Amino acid sequence: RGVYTDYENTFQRKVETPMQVHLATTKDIAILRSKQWFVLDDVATPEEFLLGKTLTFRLHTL
Amino acid sequence: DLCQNEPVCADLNGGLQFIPNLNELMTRERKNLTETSEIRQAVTKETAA
Repeated sequence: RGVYTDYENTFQRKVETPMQVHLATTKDIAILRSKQWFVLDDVATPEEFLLGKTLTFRLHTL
Repeated sequence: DLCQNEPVCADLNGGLQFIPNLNELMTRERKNLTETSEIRQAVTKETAA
């Protein structure tokens, strides 16, 4: 209990919900591949490799 | 003067009669426009959001 203004040691580790998104359309995948943070692994994997797929997202946020 | 000889049939169609399945072609091209438009618009809207 108290008033604290020291933010230098403040952090939060969160295991995010295992989320799902289904890429029914090219548009969804273009939307996805717009994201620079969406770093494809095997980049030679086609965009429409993901077409009609539910991508599952396991994420941690610090 | 020619019409006084015989009825005249003037084809001013520009060759449309030589295109098979004009309706399907038209429907496809109307789609082609729309897709391209939508993609840029979706990117724009997402960029805004």
